[PDB]
Amino acid sequence: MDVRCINWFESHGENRFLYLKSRCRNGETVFIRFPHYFYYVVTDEIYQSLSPPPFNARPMGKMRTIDIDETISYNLDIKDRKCSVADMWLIEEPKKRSIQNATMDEFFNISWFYISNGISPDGCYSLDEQYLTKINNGCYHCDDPRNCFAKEIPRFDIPRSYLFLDIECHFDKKFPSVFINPISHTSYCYIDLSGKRLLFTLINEEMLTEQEIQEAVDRGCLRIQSLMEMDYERELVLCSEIVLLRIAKQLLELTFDYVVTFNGHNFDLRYITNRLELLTGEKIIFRSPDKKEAVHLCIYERNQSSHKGVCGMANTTFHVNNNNGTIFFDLYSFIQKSEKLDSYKLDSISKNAFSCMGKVLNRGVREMTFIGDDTTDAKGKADTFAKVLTTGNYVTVDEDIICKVIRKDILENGFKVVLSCPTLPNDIYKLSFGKDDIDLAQMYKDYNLNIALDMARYCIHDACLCQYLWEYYGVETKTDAGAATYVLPQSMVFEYRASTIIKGPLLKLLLETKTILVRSETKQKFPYEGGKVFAPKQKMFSNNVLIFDYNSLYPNVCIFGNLSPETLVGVVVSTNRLEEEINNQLLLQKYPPPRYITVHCEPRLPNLISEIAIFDRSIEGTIPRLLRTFLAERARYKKMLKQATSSTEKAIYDSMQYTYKIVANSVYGLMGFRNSALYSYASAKSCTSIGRRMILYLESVLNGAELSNGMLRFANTLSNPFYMDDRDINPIVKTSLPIDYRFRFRSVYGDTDSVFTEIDSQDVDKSIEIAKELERLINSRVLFNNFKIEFEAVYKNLIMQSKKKYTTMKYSASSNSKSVPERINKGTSETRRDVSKFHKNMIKTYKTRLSEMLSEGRMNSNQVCIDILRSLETDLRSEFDSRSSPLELFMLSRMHHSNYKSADNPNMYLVTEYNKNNPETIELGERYYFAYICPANVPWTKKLVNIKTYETIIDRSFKLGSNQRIFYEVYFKRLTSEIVNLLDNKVLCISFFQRMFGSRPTFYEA
Amino acid sequence: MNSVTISHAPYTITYHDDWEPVMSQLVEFYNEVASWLLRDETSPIPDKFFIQLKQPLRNKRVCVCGIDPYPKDGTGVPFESPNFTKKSIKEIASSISRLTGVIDYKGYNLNIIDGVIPWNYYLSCKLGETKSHAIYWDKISKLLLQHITKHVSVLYCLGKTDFSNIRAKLESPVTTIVGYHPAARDHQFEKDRSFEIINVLLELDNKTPINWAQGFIY
Amino acid sequence: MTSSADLTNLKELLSLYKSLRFSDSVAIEKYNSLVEWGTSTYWKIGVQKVTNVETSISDYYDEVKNKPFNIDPGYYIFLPVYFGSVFIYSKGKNMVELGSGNSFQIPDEIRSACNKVLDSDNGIDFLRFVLLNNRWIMEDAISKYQSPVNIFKLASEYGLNIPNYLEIEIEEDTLFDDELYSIMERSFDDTFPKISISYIKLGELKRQVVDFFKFSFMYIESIKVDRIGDNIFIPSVITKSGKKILVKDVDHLIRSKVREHTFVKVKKKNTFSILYDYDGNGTETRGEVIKRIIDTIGRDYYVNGKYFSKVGIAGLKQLTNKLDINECATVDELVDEINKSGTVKRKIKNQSVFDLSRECLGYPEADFITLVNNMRFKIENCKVVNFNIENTNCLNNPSIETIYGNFNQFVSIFNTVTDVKKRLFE
Repeated sequence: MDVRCINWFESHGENRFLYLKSRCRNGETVFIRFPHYFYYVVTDEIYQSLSPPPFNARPMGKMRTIDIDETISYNLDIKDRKCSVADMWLIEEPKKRSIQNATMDEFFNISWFYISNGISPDGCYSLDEQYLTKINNGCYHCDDPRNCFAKEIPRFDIPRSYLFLDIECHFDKKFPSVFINPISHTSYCYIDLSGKRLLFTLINEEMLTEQEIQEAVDRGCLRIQSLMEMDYERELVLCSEIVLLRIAKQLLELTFDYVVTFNGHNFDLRYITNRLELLTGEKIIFRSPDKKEAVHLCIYERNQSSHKGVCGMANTTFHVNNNNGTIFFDLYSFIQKSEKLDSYKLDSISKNAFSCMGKVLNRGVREMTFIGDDTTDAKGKADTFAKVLTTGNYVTVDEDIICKVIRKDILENGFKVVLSCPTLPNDIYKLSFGKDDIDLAQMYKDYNLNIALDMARYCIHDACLCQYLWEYYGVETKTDAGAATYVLPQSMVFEYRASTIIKGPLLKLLLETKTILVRSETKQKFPYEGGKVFAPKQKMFSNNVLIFDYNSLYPNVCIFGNLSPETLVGVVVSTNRLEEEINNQLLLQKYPPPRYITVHCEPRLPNLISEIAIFDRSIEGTIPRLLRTFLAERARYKKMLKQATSSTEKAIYDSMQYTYKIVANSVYGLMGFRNSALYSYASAKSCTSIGRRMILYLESVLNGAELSNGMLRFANTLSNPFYMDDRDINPIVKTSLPIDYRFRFRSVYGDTDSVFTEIDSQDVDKSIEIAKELERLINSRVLFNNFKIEFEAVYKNLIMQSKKKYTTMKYSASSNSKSVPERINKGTSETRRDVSKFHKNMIKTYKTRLSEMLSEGRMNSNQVCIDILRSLETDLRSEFDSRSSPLELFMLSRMHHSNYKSADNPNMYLVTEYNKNNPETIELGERYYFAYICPANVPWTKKLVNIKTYETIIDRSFKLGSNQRIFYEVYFKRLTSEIVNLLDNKVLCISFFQRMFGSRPTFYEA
Repeated sequence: MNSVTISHAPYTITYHDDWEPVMSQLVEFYNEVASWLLRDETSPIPDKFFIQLKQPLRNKRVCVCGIDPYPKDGTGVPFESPNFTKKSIKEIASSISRLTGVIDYKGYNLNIIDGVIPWNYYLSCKLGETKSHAIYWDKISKLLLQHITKHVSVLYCLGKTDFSNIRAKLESPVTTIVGYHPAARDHQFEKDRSFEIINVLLELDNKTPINWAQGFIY
Repeated sequence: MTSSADLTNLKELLSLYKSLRFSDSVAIEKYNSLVEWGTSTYWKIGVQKVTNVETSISDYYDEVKNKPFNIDPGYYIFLPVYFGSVFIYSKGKNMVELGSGNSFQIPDEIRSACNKVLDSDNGIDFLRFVLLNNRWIMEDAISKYQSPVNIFKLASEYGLNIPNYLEIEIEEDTLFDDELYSIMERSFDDTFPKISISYIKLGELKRQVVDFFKFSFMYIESIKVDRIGDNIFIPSVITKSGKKILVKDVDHLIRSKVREHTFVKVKKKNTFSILYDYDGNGTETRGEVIKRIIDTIGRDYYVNGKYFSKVGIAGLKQLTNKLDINECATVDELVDEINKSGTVKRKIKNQSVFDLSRECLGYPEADFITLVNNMRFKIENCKVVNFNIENTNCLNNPSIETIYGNFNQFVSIFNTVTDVKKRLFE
């Protein structure tokens, strides 16, 4: 029998079993049962001295055990490394055992099952029937999972089943509660193994009058009284609440491969099962493949809120406890933990995901054709937008032009949609497709047939949005690759962190290396320090800035430094400069750079002044070989990607390289975590020290280099930073650049893995060619060994404000003098979420003007400062005097710690002051914005409106009368300080602030 | 010690002044899910739902909170058995005897212990079915626990898995003691000799330790 | 989990919380960690943060009495309170000084006697000692298992410098005037100076101390020393009355902060002279005070302990004197002498060259490392050849200046120790 893996899961009954779901060529699902065993590793003497015989004993050949404990030495007399050689054995135990002197206990038992049996988690195999125990139809048992999975076959395509569902309940003044608010609409999208994609929406028939139900039936809506009358081939079906809930219960109990929702565990499934229990007393029941276990619908909470840094904490994830093998996937949590976005909402994600350029064809009043053929954009986006539009009715023209679809058409590699949009001057507009925007409360206030149909369309669009996001993100292939690489079940790919992930490949590597690492001593708490994080040299650079990026800097630092726990000879510490100099001389004369490396790290204890770690970078360790293997695997998959034709293979290779990149880019943070598998404090400190040394060397060699008469004159000599080699030191080198090219380029920026170096030239293609030549020469002359550097891009007008805060215009390797608009902001107000939209727009406009104002040359700092001061004075005076009539001036936004439960650092009684004064208020809470105002008078002293009327916490109202002014905040002095940072005048402009108005009145109050 | 006349038929509300700030809010909750839990007969009678409200929270030092009332012969007072045949009360009495050294417990009531209040997480349950009305008290259970922890120094909970994620349900920072269940917290009997922990914790907070002897009735 | 409850939720944690009198350095230093183990070592909720360095044995004493009044009678045990450096011992506990935590261990025989005494009865909280003139004299032993007289006799049986005692079980009301103090002073003669006489009420935890003052405002001539070579002497201050003033050590002398060759006075007693404590507002900065102290005591001498060894006797005799071995003046003979002494030879390998040289020259390990840190060295074959300073702003104190001036002898001792180490362990 030939099968392909789909998912692995375990039962929580008395007899633990491992369940494998597999698919055949013809589409028949197969379930296989394996015994759940506990794996232990023992030595020869330990194995031969076990009074209770093990259930099953498997040899492990020969190994070598090494202790990796840290020893602090105050002199050069340091002992050797602990090492032992003994044949090993592997033990399988059906029940939990407490074996003393048992090592390799950190690895999971499922990983042991995968690796000892030599089974890939998602591999496609051709099994054997010699060990087949037919439990029931479609469920077998394998008692020897080593000869059954003895043959493998290349991948073949298999069908899969998907269910995407959404619900809509009754709304009122308060939040919808399961006790009083009934379910109104339920939309479903169902795809079986036959490829049939069916969409259907059920509507609560008891919420409308009988004549309305009759009219809907006449319109073409099927009315049912029981589940047996339900038809899945009709989009609109009317049913009672009990029938709808039982239909949902029947649908959720099917053996789907994937049940995908968006925030469905917290709200959708919870509300559905609560209503099913509340109205009929029934419970949704799942059953194991072998029909043994039966479980109810349990939504449990996993909480992991800890970063071990300076940032915030994560939230709680809701999960569904089912043993049928169906993966209940929530897109909200996966997007939150795998993607970075300003707002984590379905509407925002849909708008930021589905977008394409459409050309206007008609301007007949509010009837605009928006043809989206492949000519107006790249290849692929047109098809995606058309597919998303096939089940939608609201389009966001440009950025904020909300329009309702009147008619749609689908053509080859394009789409035709007409919207109620005003006449536009341009021809091509970026249409972004998002969630429909309707007033649900107002619609519920006048519930009828038309509003019911509108809510049905909204619900079906919400249900299909999950499928659209799932297809866009390539979640299925990503899950397959994660299972294949992490040595984890397909359902466990997104359920853990990097510490859990790294256990698999390391366990696989250890057997190949024939090595065991043992750590005994307890670990303390004490910092490491390190890194360079170069500050900007100047505060203004309108010249082109080329970008040089290291290729996997930290893995190469570890492979060159051999910073493995078993390779560290030792660390020497010193407290006085005399003994420090003695130790320095002894280490210079004892361990030489030709054979060793001596990394001058930071002392752990305060009394120490000298901290020197020594690494014998001659042998190959576990972390070094792991990193080398990961880099080689990613390179191989990258070379296989573009050398292929099939799109499925393209997606598979892209996902594989993505997973390899993720697993390779976590080792450095792994070593620094105390509760990890490769915690090496000295190795991590040496890694960051060598990284900062390499960054120092590259920054120094290019901090002021010049190109005269086609000769490259480096700023400093080609001095080898730490080790000794046979390399030249002459900075002046021959170039292939044209002789007439005369430029002086200096390095400005770079923190941990890249260097931004400005070049005084203002040309684009000329700068690109110069950067390419510089990169080639640096890879040939400046750098050494594996530390290679690639030219990334050119950053025009790269202007700084502070550390990790710069704005520029990005180019590409093929960018010409007419490059497409592309800007890069890092740490500035444009990218920060706590900055108003008006502030971001003003900053962007000012920087775009500066990009040419500073490029003028003759316009010195004085003229630029005068122009900026005039513009700011005019704008501020106009805003202060004339004022803007409508709202949406600043609208300061924040993460989910303000305006949900009071605000950040809650003001206690201030919220309760609104209570007992307005008893008709509703329990508040959301993540929208934040604001604070001053109800004072005397415009010179911030005369604004009272808090109560409208400038309170951000909410919505119906109508209002008198008003005084809009809130003013720190944004003015914030942009003034940003301008001061940009401008070279600085201090003088700093005075201008308090010269302008210089008013700092009281805040808060009432 | 005031009282309120809600829109249903409980009679034993009789709430003390300490519950005054929140009692009215509790009424709002009882205006939401009263009928859903009142449809089925409960182990406590409706005239015994809120018996644990006459006890003042001022001079109280230790809180003992159970999971739910007994499925049969519900009296409205936690750990109150007129027959002394229930497993929980008998196990508690045996533990007290083993940790103190007092024998022949003819009677043992936890309502007369100075400093210890008998409490239950869920205020009522259906006849025969333990914590059947679970989702109908979740807001009320959280409100009562939050009100209690702000007046007591220690919290001795009952059951492990039932009170597993009690830290999330208790946003108020209070020193909570992880206590097991007498019969079986997780399908296994435990003894949990930790009363001296409560005694020394009370000694730390400048108050007298609990004398686990005033509850015996002779 | 409740069978032991980590020793009843670490009952010792509460004892250490109330162990203000037992102000062990490391104990209270990591007691900051002790409280915050509710999430790391212990369970449930536990968090707190307070640190302490000095001692608070004052909880074992009552209020002060100096005014004339009638005091209540009672069972009294009368013992003489001496003056000087004070340390406490509790079943191997490190000797810590009040207010500073100085670790100066008592000799091995004294340690054996003390631990035997506390093994006889475990009710002794601590052994309050007095260290004057580098002599270990017991002062008090607060306990409840045995009376202070019983503790004194038991320690006499094991061998220790034991004070006297008087039994005032019943004495009626009585007025505690200066006549009773004179009677107490006459019953037990001066010998080792006594600052007062204290009575204990039936082994009361809180004791009472009574004393008066007889300070004389005449003159301060100069502060001399009594260096004889055994490192057992004090910088006794000499008054123009032809007498001497007892001083604990040079640390107490520099804490006094007095002016030389002036009319300044000290806390003189009727039969003794307690060193003055800086409580006034006179203009006495560190600079000129340390300068005149060095000029009086000795050009090479420096402020540390009560030893201030010489400079010209470094040679090879001082190495033997510090190692407590036979005197020698030749390299190979000194090596043979070190080899003969097994304990000295074993302890040599456990010490570095820098530490051994510092001990041989008696340098303090608080400012010598600071001077070395801002000091560039040109060294060869693990020997100092050239040395120079970089930052002179740290040379405000004359002690560092004198140490830098005599750094030649330190280099000589460093070279000698390096040669000894390379000839002994190679």
